[PDB]
Amino acid sequence: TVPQCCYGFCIDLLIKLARTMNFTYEVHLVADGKFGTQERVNNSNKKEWN
Amino acid sequence: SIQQQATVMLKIMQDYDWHVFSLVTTIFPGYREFISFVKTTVDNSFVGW
Ligand SMILES: *[C@@H]1O[C@H](CO)[C@@H](O)[C@H](O)[C@H]1NC(C)=O
Ligand SMILES: *[C@@H]1O[C@H](CO)[C@@H](O)[C@H](O)[C@H]1NC(C)=O
Repeated sequence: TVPQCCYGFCIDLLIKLARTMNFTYEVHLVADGKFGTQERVNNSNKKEWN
Repeated sequence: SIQQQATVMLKIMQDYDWHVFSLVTTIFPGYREFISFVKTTVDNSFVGW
C-alpha cells in the first residue's frame, strides 16, 4: 500500500467541491481494482457489493 | 425452524417455475422476524422472484 500520486479531472472536481464546501479530502484507491457490483463469491445467496 | 421452512418454500417455488408470489400473513408473535428473513433471502437471492 505505497502512496502514489494521482490527479486528473476527478481530483480537480474534488478540489473544487472541497473549496466550495470546506472539505478535507483523503484520497484513497480501490484495493479490489474494480468498480464493483452485486456478485456471488461464497455463502450461497449473497448480493453484497464489492 | 420456521426460517428453514421458508427457505424450503422458496426452493419449491423456484423448482415449480413459480417466480412470482405474494406473502400474506396474519398478526401473530414471531412472524415479523420470519417475514424479515424471507424478504432478506429473496432480496439476496439471484433468482429474483
Ligand atoms: C449546504 O447547504 C445548506 C443549505 O443549502 C447551507 O446552509 C450550508 O451552508 C451548505 N454548506 C456549505 C459548506 O456551504
Ligand atoms: C470552512 O468550514 C469550516 C467548518 O468545518 C470552518 O471551520 C472554516 O473556518 C471554514 N473556512 C472558511 C474560509 O470560512
